[PDB]
Amino acid sequence: FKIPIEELEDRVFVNCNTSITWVEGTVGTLLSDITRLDLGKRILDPRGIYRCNGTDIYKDKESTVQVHYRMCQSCVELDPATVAGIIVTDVIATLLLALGVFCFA
Amino acid sequence: KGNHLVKVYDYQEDGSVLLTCDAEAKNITWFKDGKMIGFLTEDKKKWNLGSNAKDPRGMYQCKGSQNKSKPLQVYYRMCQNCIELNAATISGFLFAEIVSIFVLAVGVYFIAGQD
Amino acid sequence: LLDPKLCYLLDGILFIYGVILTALFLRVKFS
Amino acid sequence: LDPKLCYLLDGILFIYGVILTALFLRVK
Amino acid sequence: QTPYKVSISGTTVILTCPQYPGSEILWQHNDKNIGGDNIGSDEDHLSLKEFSELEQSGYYVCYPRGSKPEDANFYLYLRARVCENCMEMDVMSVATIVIVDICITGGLLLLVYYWSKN
Amino acid sequence: QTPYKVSISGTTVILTCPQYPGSEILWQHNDKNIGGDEDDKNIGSDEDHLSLKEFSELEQSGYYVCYPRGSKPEDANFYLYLRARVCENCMEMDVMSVATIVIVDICITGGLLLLVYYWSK
Amino acid sequence: TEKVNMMSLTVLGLRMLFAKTVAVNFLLTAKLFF
Amino acid sequence: TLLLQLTNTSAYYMYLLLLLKSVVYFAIITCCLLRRT
Ligand SMILES: CC(C)CCC[C@@H](C)[C@H]1CC[C@H]2[C@@H]3CC=C4C[C@@H](O)CC[C@]4(C)[C@H]3CC[C@]12C
Repeated sequence: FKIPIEELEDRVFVNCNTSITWVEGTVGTLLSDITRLDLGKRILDPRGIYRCNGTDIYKDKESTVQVHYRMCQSCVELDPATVAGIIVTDVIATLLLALGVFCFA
Repeated sequence: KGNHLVKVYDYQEDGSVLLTCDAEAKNITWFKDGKMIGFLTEDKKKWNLGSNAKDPRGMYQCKGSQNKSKPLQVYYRMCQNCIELNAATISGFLFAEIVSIFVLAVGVYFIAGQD
Repeated sequence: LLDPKLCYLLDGILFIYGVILTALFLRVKFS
Repeated sequence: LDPKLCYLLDGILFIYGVILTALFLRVK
Repeated sequence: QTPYKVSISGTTVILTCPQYPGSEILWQHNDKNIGGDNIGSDEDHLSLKEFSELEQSGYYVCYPRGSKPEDANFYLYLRARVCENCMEMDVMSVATIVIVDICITGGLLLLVYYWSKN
Repeated sequence: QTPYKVSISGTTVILTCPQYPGSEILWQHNDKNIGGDEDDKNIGSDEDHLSLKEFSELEQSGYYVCYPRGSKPEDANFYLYLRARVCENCMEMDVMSVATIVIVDICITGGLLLLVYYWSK
Repeated sequence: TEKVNMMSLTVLGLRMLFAKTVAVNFLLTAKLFF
Repeated sequence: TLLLQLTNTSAYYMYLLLLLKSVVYFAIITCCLLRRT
């Protein structure tokens, strides 16, 4: 018995038929109605473990589902060309700056 | 269809495009500008052109067991290198093309006076 | 995205150098 | 507006630093 | 054969189909007829004013009157994103402004050196 | 219970299943077998590993249940829900991870000069 | 949104390179006068 | 954002044009200093 993860426009929900007991991870927020839980915005990387109980068809069975998200918007596309083209000239600039210090003294 | 089989699938989460040759056959053969630039085996149907950020242009087509399909010129101006030439950037260009030149000249004047 | 908060880290570096040099200039000018 | 402020604050800080370096080195 | 030539100036998109010099041609966009009077359908030019990406991006077919659109030469797929009074920097103005800046710095610092050495 | 350590480097994603470290395990996806099928050699199982390449957001994003040999598929009491915007040659990096590089660069640049100046004896 | 971050990183790198190319020129010009 | 995307490349090229003048000045001062050795 899996725990359905419904999707609103930016809210990832956790739906059950009984009380949801958080185990370990991002608790997010609570909600007034029972058998529900909110995790917050889509771009938050909500990750945690939330075990649940059975339903009216699959009762006497404790279920557990872990939610994992990697919808990165803080990620940067590193390019071999750009990165190499900045470090190899930064080293040259540092070495040239280290030449005037020797020249003065 | 009218011998127009090549289609482009878009509107997904990521910035990528895929050419879909809507023709029943086996071992479909992709072309570009009339030449043999690509090939495909089974287990895959949508040829990949890369990202829309690199502006994939060209003139693409496919060919099945029947006669060759008809081309479809793809144009993608997702520039992302565009610079806004309003009344602030050109002013910024001039203010960076005068101060630097003036400092370089006031350094060269002292260098020559030393010489 | 992290662009708007990224310049002020580098611009902050230059303010430190400017204030240090103002301190030394005042020290070597008044005294 | 906010992003453009940094690219003009760096210029004024750079000019101030160069001017104060030149005027401080004058004392020699 | 000859492909559709597209040119984007500022925020206005204008494209041509150079296969029939003189004829009565029609244009379509996702089987939505465009032409016959906003928008402009010239003899072989079409001008897409207010080219917003989310409403004009699809299949354009150029063909003379009396012919089925599916029996034309080929189609087009346009996904252009345009802005107001803005340019794009390919290697035609990025390898030119650099050259002119070098040739003007070299031509001005040399003059300053000549003026200061006298 | 022990979590499924999800390691995502570039496009390859590696899942670990330490729930049964003393047997041979398999994998499933929407009640469909995946891994150990000896086809589409990009994927592949191990003692606990599972490497999936050419990952996409649209497909292959659901329940990854790991169970050992001789185990009914609905016997496990743990499931995963992996929805990842797998990317090409890019990694997560915040402002703190860039200030620590700027400061290190400043320090190493300062270090070189303080040594060349002493080298002039 | 994954390329704006790289553009900002490259701009910061160019700023950092410029802040050293100015210092090198200034140090050499100061040497020219002593 | 379509504003930050343009703002970043409107300053990337500006700093790519102030780096080809520092190299010119470095060449000038190197030529002026190599004549004294
Ligand atoms: C930023 C780049 C392009 C130009 C920098 C020019 C700098 C390096 C030049 C401009 C004027 C110069 C100064 C002019 C006069 C003197 C007085 C002398 O007794 C010691 C050197 C000193 C103090 C010079 C140091 C170098 C100096 C500050």
